[PDB]
Amino acid sequence: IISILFKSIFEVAFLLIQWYIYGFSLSAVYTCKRDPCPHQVDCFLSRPTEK
Amino acid sequence: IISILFKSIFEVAFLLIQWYIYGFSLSAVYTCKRDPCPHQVDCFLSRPTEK
Ligand SMILES: CCCCCCCCCCCCCC
Ligand SMILES: CCCCCCCCCCCCCC
Ligand SMILES: CCCCCCCCCCCCCC
Ligand SMILES: CCCCCCCCCCCCCC
Ligand SMILES: CCCCCCCCCCCCCC
Ligand SMILES: CCCCCCCCCCCCCC
Repeated sequence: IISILFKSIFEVAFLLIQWYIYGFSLSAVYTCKRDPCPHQVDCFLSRPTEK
Repeated sequence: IISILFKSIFEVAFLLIQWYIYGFSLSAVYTCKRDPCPHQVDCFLSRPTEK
């Protein structure tokens, strides 16, 4: 029983973490505002739809 | 008299136009926000202090 409970707990925890960090989709264009980049810059991902 | 008046008028008009457009100094770094440039970009002048 403990093993089954822990399996479910880990599954739920990983799903929640993924939802918080990324969501469940990826966009083609990303806006970056981190040094040393000046102001904001546009970046482009690889294979967003397939992913 | 008319010629002297017009000389002075033209001088004042040109000074006012220059003050409105540029001022009386130039900075080394310029911020550009015009298409097709994305977001804002930084540009650098030539010989700002001498000018
Ligand atoms: C000797 C008892 C073995 C049964 C273990 C079932 C519980 C496993 C919990 C896993 C916790 C996470 C470890 C990385
Ligand atoms: C089963 C794995 C648990 C891992 C817990 C780690 C938490 C990750 C950090 C949470 C977000 C921090 C944002 C500052
Ligand atoms: C069993 C439920 C499966 C449906 C999950 C749908 C998640 C939302 C995905 C939205 C993607 C839209 C394309 C950008
Ligand atoms: C025949 C009279 C000549 C005297 C002319 C003095 C006035 C000049 C006015 C200039 C106006 C701007 C012309 C471009
Ligand atoms: C003696 C020369 C007179 C020239 C007058 C031209 C005015 C210049 C335009 C004024 C600024 C327009 C901002 C939209
Ligand atoms: C007769 C008065 C002459 C003084 C004019 C000064 C104009 C202001 C210039 C400021 C430049 C400061 C360096 C960026």
